Amino acid sequence: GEIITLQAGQCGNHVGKFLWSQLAKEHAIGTDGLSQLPDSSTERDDDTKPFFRENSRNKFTPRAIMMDSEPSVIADVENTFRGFFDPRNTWVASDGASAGNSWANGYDIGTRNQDDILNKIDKEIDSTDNFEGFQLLHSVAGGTGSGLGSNLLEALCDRYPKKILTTYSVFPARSSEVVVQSYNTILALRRLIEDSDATVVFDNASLLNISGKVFRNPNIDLQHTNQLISTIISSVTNSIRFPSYMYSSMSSIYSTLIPSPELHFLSPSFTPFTSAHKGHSSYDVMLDLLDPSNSLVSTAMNNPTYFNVYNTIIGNVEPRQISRAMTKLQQRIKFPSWSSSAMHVNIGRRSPYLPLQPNENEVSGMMLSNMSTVVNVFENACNTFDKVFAKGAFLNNYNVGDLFQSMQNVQDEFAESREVVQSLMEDYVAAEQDSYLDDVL
Amino acid sequence: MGGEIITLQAGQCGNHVGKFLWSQLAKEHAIGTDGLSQLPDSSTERDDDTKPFFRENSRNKFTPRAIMMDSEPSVIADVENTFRGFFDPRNTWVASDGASAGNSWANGYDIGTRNQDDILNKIDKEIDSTDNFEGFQLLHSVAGGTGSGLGSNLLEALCDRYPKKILTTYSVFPARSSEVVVQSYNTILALRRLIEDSDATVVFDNASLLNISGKVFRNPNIDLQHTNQLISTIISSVTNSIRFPSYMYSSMSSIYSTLIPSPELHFLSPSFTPFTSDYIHDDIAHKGHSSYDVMLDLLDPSNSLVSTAMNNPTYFNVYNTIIGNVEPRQISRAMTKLQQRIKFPSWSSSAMHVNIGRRSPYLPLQPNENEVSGMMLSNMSTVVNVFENACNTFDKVFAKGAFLNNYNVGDLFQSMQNVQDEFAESREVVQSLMEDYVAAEQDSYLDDVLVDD
Amino acid sequence: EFSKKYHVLYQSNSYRGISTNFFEIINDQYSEIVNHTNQILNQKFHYRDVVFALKNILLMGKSDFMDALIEKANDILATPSDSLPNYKLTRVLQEAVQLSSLRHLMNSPRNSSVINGLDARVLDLGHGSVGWDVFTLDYILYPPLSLVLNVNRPFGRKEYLRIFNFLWRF
Ligand SMILES: Nc1nc2c(ncn2[C@@H]2O[C@H](COP(=O)(O)OP(=O)(O)OP(=O)(O)O)[C@@H](O)[C@H]2O)c(=O)[nH]1
Ligand SMILES: Nc1nc2c(ncn2[C@@H]2O[C@H](COP(=O)(O)OP(=O)(O)OP(=O)(O)O)[C@@H](O)[C@H]2O)c(=O)[nH]1
Repeated sequence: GEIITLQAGQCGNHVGKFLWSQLAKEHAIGTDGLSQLPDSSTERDDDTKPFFRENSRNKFTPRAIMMDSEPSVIADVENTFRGFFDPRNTWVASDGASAGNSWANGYDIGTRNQDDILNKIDKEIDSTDNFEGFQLLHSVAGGTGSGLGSNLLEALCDRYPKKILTTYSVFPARSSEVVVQSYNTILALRRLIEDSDATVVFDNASLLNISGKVFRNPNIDLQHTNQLISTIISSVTNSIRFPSYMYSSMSSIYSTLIPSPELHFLSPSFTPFTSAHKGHSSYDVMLDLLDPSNSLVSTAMNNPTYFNVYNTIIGNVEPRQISRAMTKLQQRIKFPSWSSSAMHVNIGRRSPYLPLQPNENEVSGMMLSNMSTVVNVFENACNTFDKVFAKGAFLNNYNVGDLFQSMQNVQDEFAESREVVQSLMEDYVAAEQDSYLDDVL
Repeated sequence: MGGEIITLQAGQCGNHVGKFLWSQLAKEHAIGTDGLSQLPDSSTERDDDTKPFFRENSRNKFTPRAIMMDSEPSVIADVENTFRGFFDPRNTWVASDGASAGNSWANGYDIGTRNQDDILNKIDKEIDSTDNFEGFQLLHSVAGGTGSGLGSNLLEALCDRYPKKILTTYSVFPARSSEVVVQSYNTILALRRLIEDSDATVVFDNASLLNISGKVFRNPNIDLQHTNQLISTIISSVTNSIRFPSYMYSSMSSIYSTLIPSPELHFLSPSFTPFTSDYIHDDIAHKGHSSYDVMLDLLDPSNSLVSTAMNNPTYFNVYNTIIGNVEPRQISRAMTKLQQRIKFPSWSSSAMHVNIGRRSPYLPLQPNENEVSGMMLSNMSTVVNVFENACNTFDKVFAKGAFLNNYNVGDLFQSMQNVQDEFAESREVVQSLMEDYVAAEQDSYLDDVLVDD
Repeated sequence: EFSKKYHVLYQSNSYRGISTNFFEIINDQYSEIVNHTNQILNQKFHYRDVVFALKNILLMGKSDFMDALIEKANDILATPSDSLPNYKLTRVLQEAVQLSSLRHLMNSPRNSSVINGLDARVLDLGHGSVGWDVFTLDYILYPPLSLVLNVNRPFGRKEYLRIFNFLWRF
């Protein structure tokens, strides 16, 4: 049941810092790690064991490991959270600052210093007994981050074949670095196709747009984006962190969301939230979640083919409004003729040890979906990669180790990545059709 | 048969009329300009019904079921600043298209057709936010070219988007037009779509509005805000039958049943007694009138809101709504006196209709002189003269084709011949409307089915 | 308390018997008990409010509520409802009560009980007839309002029943 957070790259470090601050504010842990709750009452309804290891000093150390080639962001996080994290759970590869935004250098550093990471994760696992899997937070655009993520994914799949792995990948926005970052993105995508079990996608452009819409200042900061990522991760993990009757593990969530390991990419949405009045009921929250103006990914589709959806509503809700919103969603959303029209609603309790968020008494809702927008994003990324590769031969100039010894193997690996992502999008557009399950029907 | 009605404010005049109407309803139902009902949510017992016009999000807040659409963001920002939290900011449409490039109907039609997706999405959202719907109420404001074009585009979308909903429109006509040719062109292009798609249409001539605002008010100068105040009070009085539902008329369709004998005749004439909810309403307790005098004033041409020009007017469907402590004996006396004074057609024996409403328990009580007010809506063909003024302007100017360099841009036709043909079709359709009206004014209109079965 | 008070009163007045004091005490007792009964029936039971609700429901005094019920049960009146479990009919009636202006009374606690006092019973009138004809409204009273108000009693003249049938045809 215990999940270990893996913060890869400076993006991973930022999102981990934000998520741990949010979880401390929720479970009354603070920055010092000591239990901010009185020692007179031990009855608690939350679950901090899979995320926080409680020591004899009653301090809750976050079960997180930071793997990054840039020690500056790790030192900044340690300075901001002095007394929170464990110095033994810090890994900077002892190679200095980062150098090169390609996947090759990241994977080479991972393969070189895999022994230290393996020892760290083995110690973290042996510290407890009940284990379920790991949690990875990285960006597919960052070269070193993607390399470290691929290395740790390979290590996990060839060491612990029984632990389900979930990751959160934030795709880059429409910018200049996509001529080279697309290589790292498609390599991470191939690694996810090969070994990953669950992945939650994010689009940087859509995230920036949503943050600029919900915020007053249009100058959206990367810290604000990381705060939004922390909020969505807390909303999707509330069901595990506060288990009451139905949901007590991510296993059931991924069972009801992911139908097959070939389709293990999920698009999140969450509305409404701040980062002070109530104006949206549960029906309003559900229709806003359905509307593309509240999703954390770029839809770019008039009517996406919804395969599996699951929503968690936070707040005091009425079954009548729940049924009305469910009927409206069933009437609006179209489901394929081969897959069932399953719609799951989980009522997540609020944390009494968490300070009151702005816009009090406003019911909110998160929704994880599997539709044909992630495939549009993947198609855009693969088209950009194909264009830049077939037009300019510049990727053979920035490589390390085996990728630098010969550039032919690099082109072969990239062609294999393109082939596997093409097979993925073909399987997705086939599952979009009703003739997908015709082999048994 | 009672459903909710969504308000559609269009143009500057339409937005002002809608703002005044919403302020009047807030004053009546004790809602105020803050959106939060002045009455506590504990006293839920309400004789009225704000649900058809106010969406209840919270227990104390009532958001009006209205959408404003305009090309000038200044008036929208002013309205939103005056009504802090009262209106919904998501129901304000400006398209960031800047100021209107002239007073042409084609400009408004183009600015509606281009941003049709946004307004249609907003209408769909407003419809999904409710359950029981009956129809919309559009404020055309045909005096403005952009507003008339926007209203025509809205009507041409709603007719084939929701054919099962009854549509009512309010066309405000000016007294003396500044640019007579352009304003006549805009009014004719709006009346074309009104005849084509609009189910009910109420005209408001500014001549009688200026006359009433100069007579009943003390200040000689007339202001547009207190001019539109009269139209907003008229709209509130005609929607009272649904807001405070009476025992006979409680639905917009039920009201229009006795007012629209045929889809071709969908133009009415309003009339109202000296108002009591306006600014200068202190000079009302010195008239000393009764229900019979109220009926006489309603039937008098001096209290109508449109240019009467009564030359033996042929009445088709006359209806009246009296709000206050009304007496049945006085009602019967007024009916007996009016049946011997109102011209009635020999082919239809249908007489005038009387309805009695209820007064709001939170409105300021008036003395026994003007405690009872009345509204009258009559189907008179006198509006064909207001339309004949514009058609004569069209016939006297169209022989040359002036101001053709303004209606050519924006619309789907950039050539002069297409615009000329469209204006000729508009002239033909308004001529056919006037001919149908002058034929229904006679007895042969009913004899058409008697001579052929 | 009333019994004890007038008991000590009559105990003090026992030496007179039948006299003007006895007569005036009887008159005062009658006036006081009648005023108390009226106040109790108007406050704790809302006699006038129940009368208004009956005039609005049975006598169709609330035209808006009647039109709302008609537009809510129009499909039920259209289809033959002679053979139905009536649970959907009760649900439609509750939804119409919620949608009409009576939602204020439903939110009000005492008026909620006043509304729930209405029995959702339908008397089948006709074999395979239309739903409008087979529909019937049956009301059952409860003390202390039964001793005052009159309804369509099985041993009465069915005044409210025939009035409701006439208004129903109209
Ligand atoms: N949203 C968000 N993304 C970040 C943040 N920091 C880094 N990133 C990601 O990092 C990418 C840019 O590359 P780099 O910052 O050099 O990451 P890298 O290539 O792995 O290099 P290092 O971070 O030094 O290991 C962007 O595309 C982002 O996706 C952050 O604070 N917020
Ligand atoms: N009586 C009256 N007329 C108004 C009012 N507001 C606008 N109008 C009409 O509007 C005309 C002037 O043009 P505008 O007000 O700019 O209308 P428009 O040209 O369509 O521009 P927009 O309203 O912004 O779309 C006048 O001839 C008036 O008839 C008002 O408040 N009262």
